[PDB]
Parts: sequence; structure tokens; C-alpha cells
Amino acid sequence: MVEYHIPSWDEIEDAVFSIGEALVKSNYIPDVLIAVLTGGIIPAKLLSDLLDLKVIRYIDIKFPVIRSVYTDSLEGKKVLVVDDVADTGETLEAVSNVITMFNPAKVMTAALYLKPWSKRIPDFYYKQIDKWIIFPWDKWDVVRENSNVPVDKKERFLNLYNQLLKI
Amino acid sequence: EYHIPSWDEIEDAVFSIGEALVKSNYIPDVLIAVLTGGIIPAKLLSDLLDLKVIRYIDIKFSKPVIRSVYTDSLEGKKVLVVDDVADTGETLEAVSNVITMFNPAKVMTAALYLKPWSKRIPDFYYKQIDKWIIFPWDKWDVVRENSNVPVDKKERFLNLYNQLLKIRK
Amino acid sequence: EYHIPSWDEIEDAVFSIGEALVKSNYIPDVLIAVLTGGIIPAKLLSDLLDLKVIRYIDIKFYRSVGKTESKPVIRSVYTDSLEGKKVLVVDDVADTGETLEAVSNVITMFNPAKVMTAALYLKPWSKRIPDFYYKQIDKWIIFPWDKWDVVRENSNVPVDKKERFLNLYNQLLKIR
Amino acid sequence: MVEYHIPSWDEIEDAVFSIGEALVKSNYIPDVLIAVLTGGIIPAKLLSDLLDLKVIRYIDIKFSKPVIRSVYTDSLEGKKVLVVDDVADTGETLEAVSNVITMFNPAKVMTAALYLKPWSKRIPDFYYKQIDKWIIFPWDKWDVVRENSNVPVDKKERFLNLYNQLLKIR
Ligand SMILES: O=c1[nH]c(=O)c2ncn([C@@H]3O[C@H](CO)[C@@H](O)[C@H]3O)c2[nH]1
Ligand SMILES: O=c1[nH]c(=O)c2ncn([C@@H]3O[C@H](CO)[C@@H](O)[C@H]3O)c2[nH]1
Ligand SMILES: O=c1[nH]c(=O)c2ncn([C@@H]3O[C@H](CO)[C@@H](O)[C@H]3O)c2[nH]1
Ligand SMILES: O=c1[nH]c(=O)c2ncn([C@@H]3O[C@H](CO)[C@@H](O)[C@H]3O)c2[nH]1
Repeated sequence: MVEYHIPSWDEIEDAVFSIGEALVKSNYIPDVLIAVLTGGIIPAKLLSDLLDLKVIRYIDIKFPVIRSVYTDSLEGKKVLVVDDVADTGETLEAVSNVITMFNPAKVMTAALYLKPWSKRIPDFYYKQIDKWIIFPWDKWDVVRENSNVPVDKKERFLNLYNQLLKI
Repeated sequence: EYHIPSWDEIEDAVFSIGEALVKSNYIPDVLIAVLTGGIIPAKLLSDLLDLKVIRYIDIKFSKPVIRSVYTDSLEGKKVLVVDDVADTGETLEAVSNVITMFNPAKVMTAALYLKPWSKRIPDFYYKQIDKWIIFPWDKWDVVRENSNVPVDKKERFLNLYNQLLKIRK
Repeated sequence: EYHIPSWDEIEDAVFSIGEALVKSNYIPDVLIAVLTGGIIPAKLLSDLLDLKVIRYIDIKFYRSVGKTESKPVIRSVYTDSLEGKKVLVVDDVADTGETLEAVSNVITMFNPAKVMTAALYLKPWSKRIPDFYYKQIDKWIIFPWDKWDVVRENSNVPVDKKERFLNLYNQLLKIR
Repeated sequence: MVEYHIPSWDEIEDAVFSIGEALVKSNYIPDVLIAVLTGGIIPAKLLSDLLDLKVIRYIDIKFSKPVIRSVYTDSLEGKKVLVVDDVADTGETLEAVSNVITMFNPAKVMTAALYLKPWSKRIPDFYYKQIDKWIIFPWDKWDVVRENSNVPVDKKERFLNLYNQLLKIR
């Protein structure tokens, strides 16, 4: 495609496999995943299942503004911050900066996709991409802004959307 | 060498800050208590000005370390950070920095006591002091961290501490 | 995936900048070369326009996996007074545009008469368009003066004289 | 009241002692001093001797807004930096210096001036005293006398004789 990258769940799985394999190759097995809410939710859960990482914590950030930090002490822990895309890099910057104030043993970052203009390059990523990424978990947000985007099941979504608006 | 405020002096420190907040027309929407030294000051200030929303940040101080941040969204709120003493000023700096990341409408700071060398001056404080302060709520910590500390009820404390050490895991 | 300019093209890029400078009636009193990618462009531009005053700024923008910060870092500024001078900042590529932005910001504190910027190549996503540039390019550029860094850091890099480079790199390892 | 504050060298030493004591108590021992040239020259050297700080670097800046002429330093990355000047009047100079030094990505930049005026836009992190009138320092007293020869400083007669010889040979 030319404007959009619309990864299948199959590709999302392979992105996570790719980051997992790179973590193992680097010998960086995090003690704690910090999922960036809410784009990093699904990548962090899949990565957790893949590598059997039992400790996931969360930071609610909107873009960046912190709304909440859901974690206990990280002192002396190896942390991996997980997001779905690093576009401007501002989110990873803000999250790295605040997590560093918890004095972890180490902070590394991971994002499934990287834009070529990001001010922060994740330690781990699957693909650098210069198109707008429509993820399986924000496809309806994208459709609500632009109905033309070429995603599956749009008809069923649009029927539901119309019923919602009637409320 | 020590300044050892009575609880009566602590009450007057809180009144002074509450009076300053009202004079300045800065009535915060949210108090952020610096744990654990800011606990008592924040509760007393909250009681005094009927400030119903208190949130908390667990920070310990060669650098301040954040252990947890106990708060919901602060966006668009007027926040007042509350601690008991600003000494190096590193704690207020660290807390102000992280709270600013929550995009509050405003952040101001308060400490009961200020040391004259602090790297961060609070917006509100009661007294500038150059002695080490023994607070009523950390007097036993000061006893445990020093050789010979002149506080009331020390002999009752030491008898209890002796028994605590005898049975500790 | 790479744009790999010949030295012939680099010369033409510098000509193109010099031609644009003259067309804009902006003949710099001082070139500020961004070290170290702007070194060779600034020297060639100086020879072309007979600009005798080149000064330097050591600035890096770490954007690698493992070596990453959000902003460029100045290490040193090699210049004396620029007050009242027309300055041109010269670099080889503007990618994010942060480097040109940072250098412009610091040079402005020297109260020049004017600061303008030039880069041989511009990426489509730069935050600001340099005042002068040769071409907008979206491929990763391999310059003649950082081709061996690219070879050391990336796989399957197709550059001329790679044979001679790897032979030397082999010898370097034996004494490193 | 008095027109000028005219500190003795004894007072300048005490100002430097005061700042040095505050640096130690506040847990900020600098890795590098950045002396603002040329008023911060003598304060920085005295502070360096007091605290045994071996790394002094320099910035040539003059003050509509401050103008940097040169920055005499190598990499400051990861270092604790203290900027040192003699007086903060508008605060524009410390603002400009802090701004450029921050671009060197130090671990931290803090500022110090011996004296602070109340209308400064920037309050230095460390200072000795607040003053709300003109200060004549031991190191710029002759510049002041050249503007107004009535200012009450010592050794003025010797200076004026020298100054008269200088005015000739031009
Ligand atoms: O679905 C997205 N695809 C992208 O390529 C992309 N690039 C940037 N963003 C933004 O990331 C922020 C995360 O907090 C959101 O505001 C998105 O607009 C993106 N969202
Ligand atoms: O009891 C204290 N007295 C002080 O003067 C003082 N200055 C700094 N501190 C630190 O502040 C914490 C409580 O807010 C203490 O545990 C000290 O680390 C002080 N604690
Ligand atoms: O060889 C490069 N090609 C590029 O397309 C490119 N885009 C950005 N950079 C950065 O600019 C410096 C040289 O001025 C390099 O060291 C990269 O950090 C590039 N380097
Ligand atoms: O001797 C000075 N006394 C002042 O009160 C004062 N206020 C501002 N300045 C400026 O600071 C420079 C020395 O650091 C002087 O040359 C004045 O420009 C002052 N210089």
C-alpha cells in the first residue's frame, strides 16, 4: 500500500516474535514490562506470553501528558518499556524520563514500529515504516476519522456506529 | 544545634501557610503530600482549609528515588506539593518535575521549614532555619540515626526499642 | 534503499548551493561548519565562493539503538566573535532538522547580522527546510565521507572499494 | 543612604566562603566551574581554590541583550556545572549562559553570583547577598572612576596620575 500500513494480526505476532528474539539475543530479559497505555497494551501482553514475563506494570500517557503511573518500586529491576509505535518519540522520551526517576537497574525501550523522524530510537523494534500505521486495536478510531481507510469488517462497524450515535 | 519544634509550633506553621495561601488567593484543588515527611503537614493543612483531595508521592532521598506515585489525572488542577522540610531542595525539585508532567493548571510548593542553602525555594513556608530539625513525627528516626539526641520520652522509647530488637526476625 | 552520491554529485550539490547564495544575494562573512558531516561541504563551498573565514561547531545528534537522546549535544564551539556578521551554517544532511535548529539557536546568541542554514540534502520529514539545499531525498544517504561507518554498522552495504576497506579492517582488528 | 556598595576584598572572600558553604550543604559539588568573563573571573578562581575544584572553563559574554563572543570549553556531557558571575542585575546574562550550557547536555547546570539585585529575572541558585544599588567591585573600580572621578574609592590619586599619562600617549 502507499499511504497506510495495515498489519494483520499475523504480522503483529511476527513483530512480537522479532522483538522477543532480539531480547534473547541481546541477553536482556526484563524483570518488569512497562506497558504504555493504551497502544502498548497488546504488544506487552503478547510479549509477556512469548517470554513468560510475569510482571507487567502500566503508565497512562496521552499525546505528552501523564495521567497515572501504575507501578510499585522499580529500584534494581531491569525494565522494558513497550509501545506500539514510536512516531515523534515524545512518548518514549517522557516514559523513559519518568521511569528513570524510579532508579531501575536498567531501562530499555521497545516499539513494534518506528517512524524515520522519531527523536528517540527504541532499543528494540520490528520495522521502520514511513506510512500511517492502522493497528488492529485502533482501526475503529481511524475509521471514525476517515471512513475510506481500507480495513476489514467496516460495514459491521458502521452499522454499530450508527446505532451508538442514536444514543 | 537541633531545632525541636513542639506540636504547638507545628500548628502555627500550618496556620501560617494556610493564611499565606488565602492571602495569595492560591487555594489548591489537590494537595500532593510528599511521603512520609509531608504526611502530617498535608493532613493538618487539609483539615485547616477544608481541602478534600489529597494525593501522595513516595519519594526517598545520593539522589531522590521515586517508589510510587499515588494519583489520578491532575490535568487542569491547581496543585500544592507539601513537605516538612526543604534542605537540599532535591526532593521538591524531583516532585515538581514529575507532577508538571501531569499537565496541572499550576504547581506550587510548600514546606514547613526552609534551610538557607536549599536548591529549591518553596512558594510557601513557615520559617527559614539553619539547624537540623527534629519533627514530632521523625524524632525516633533521628534518635536511631545519631548518637545522642535530646528528645522527650527517650527513655520510654529506648526500653521499647530494646525489646523490639530482642524479638526481631 | 540507499542514495550513494558520487563526488561528482557532491561537487554539483555545492555548486547548486553557491548559485542559490549568489541568487539570494547572501554572501556569508563566516561559514559555520557542523562537525563532522559539514566539514567537506563547508571547505568546498569556501573554495567555490572564496570565503576565507570558516569556523566550526562540534555537535552530535545521537539517534542510534542504544545511543539515543532527544536533542543534539554540543561538545565545543570553535569560533570567536560573530557579531554583525552574515553567517551560514553548513551541514551535509538535514534529517530531523534538530541539528540545524540547535546550531541556529546558539549562533543567534552571538548576535550575528544574520544566520542562515544550508545542507546538501533534506529529508521530507525535516521539521524545518534549510534556507539553502541541493535535493530532497528520502533514502538513507551514504556520503563519501561516512561510507565506512555505514559499512561497519549495516549489513550488505554496496559501496565501491569495500574490498580494500575490509582488508584494512581485518588488519586493524589484529592490532586492536 | 549610601549611593554604592563598595565591598572590600575581605567581604569578597566572605561572599565566596558563603557560596562554598552553601554548595557543600546543598549537595552540589561542581565538576566544572564556568566563569562568566570577565566579572566572574576572580569569584571563580577564589571558589576553585576554596573547594579544590580543578576544572575551570570560561564564556566570553557581554551585556540590549547579552552577546556571546566565545565559549572556551570542551565537552560538559554528564558533568555537574556551576556558572559563576560577580553580579546578577537583570539576570539576562545567567539566563543566556545557562541556556547555552544546557545545550552541552551536562548532568546539571546551576548558577551562582556574589550579589543579586531584586529585579533580576533570574534568581541565581547560589548567592551571597541581595543589593539594590550599584556595586563597585575591586576589579572594576577604575572603570567606575573613568566614568566619574568623584566615586569614593582608595588609591584614586595614584590612579589619576597614571590615567593622565595614558590619555596623553594616544
Ligand atoms: O495508529 C497510529 N499510527 C501511527 O502511524 C501513529 N503515529 C503516531 N501516532 C500517535 O501516537 C499517539 C500515542 O499516544 C497518538 O496520539 C497517535 O496519534 C499513531 N497512531
Ligand atoms: O528531620 C529532618 N530534619 C532536617 O533538618 C532535614 N533536612 C533534610 N531532611 C530529610 O528530609 C526527610 C523528611 O522529609 C528526612 O528523612 C531527611 O532525609 C531532614 N530531616
Ligand atoms: O550518512 C547519513 N545519511 C543520512 O541519510 C542521514 N540522516 C541523518 N544522518 C545523521 O547525520 C550525521 C551526519 O551529519 C550522521 O552521523 C547521522 O547521525 C544521516 N547520515
Ligand atoms: O560593577 C557592577 N555593578 C553593578 O551593580 C552592576 N549591575 C550590572 N552590572 C553589569 O555587570 C558587569 C559585570 O559583570 C558590568 O560590566 C555591568 O555591565 C554591574 N556591574
